[PDB]
Amino acid sequence: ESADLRALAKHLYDSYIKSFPLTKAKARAILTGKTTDKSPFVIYDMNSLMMGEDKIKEVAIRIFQGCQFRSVEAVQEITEYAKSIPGFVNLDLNDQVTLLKYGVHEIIYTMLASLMNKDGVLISEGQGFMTREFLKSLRKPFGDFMEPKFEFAVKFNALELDDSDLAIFIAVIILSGDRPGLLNVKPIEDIQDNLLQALELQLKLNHPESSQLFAKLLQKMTDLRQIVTEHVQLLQVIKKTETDMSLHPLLQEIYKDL
Ligand SMILES: CCCCCCCCC(=O)O
Ligand SMILES: CCCCCCCCC(=O)O
Repeated sequence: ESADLRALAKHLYDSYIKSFPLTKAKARAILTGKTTDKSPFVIYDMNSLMMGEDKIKEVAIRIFQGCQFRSVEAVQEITEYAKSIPGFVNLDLNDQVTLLKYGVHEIIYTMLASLMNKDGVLISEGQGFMTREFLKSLRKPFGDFMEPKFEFAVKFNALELDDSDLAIFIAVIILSGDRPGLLNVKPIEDIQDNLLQALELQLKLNHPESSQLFAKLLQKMTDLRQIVTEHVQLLQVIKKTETDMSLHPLLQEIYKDL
């Protein structure tokens, strides 16, 4: 019923606020220059990066490892959020692991869009702002790492979704019954059905003007999956070229293998 869907929407949003310290509302307040929030230190070159360390191996590797640490933190936040989705903790333990293993990256890039604009990305809980041009200036293959994410974010941000919309969308992503190696797909699809229903009512009530936003949002999955596929290919290159560079155990378990 409609009231039950509104209740599910409210639960997920409340639960999202508790799991993710830097929301899209806080991120937009920082980027647009609002009084609810302070201005970030901008990193656009090597000098601002060095000063930035004071305010906030080689440069390219150091930045990459910084992104790897934030990814670990994000995985932790997503795992805590997943546990609050009704029915998730009641699923087979191997399926819970499988849903998180494949789901987190898709959620990482969805939530990364909230911290981005066409010019750059908010870093270290919004204290910093690293420019896109600087990240693109990095030596190969590191220069190519964030560019497809910026390309996705520009398109995704045009949908003008808020945190309450994103809370249900990332729940829908987690409960994907088409992940490889799942043992019981039906209770997963059963939860996703209710999540899809809650998302549809949320988008119709929150964005009444925005025609077919529901379909438009579900279409963004292809782009998300593609981002994930490309990202995986890029780490394989690094693994072979930078044999002294170590990847966090949590990330190693998620990445190998997809
Ligand atoms: C809680 C999900 C937030 C995504 C931000 C993680 C950024 C990861 C990266 O720089 O690649
Ligand atoms: C020397 C660290 C360079 C920072 C790379 C980006 C880190 C992302 C973050 O702090 O959220």
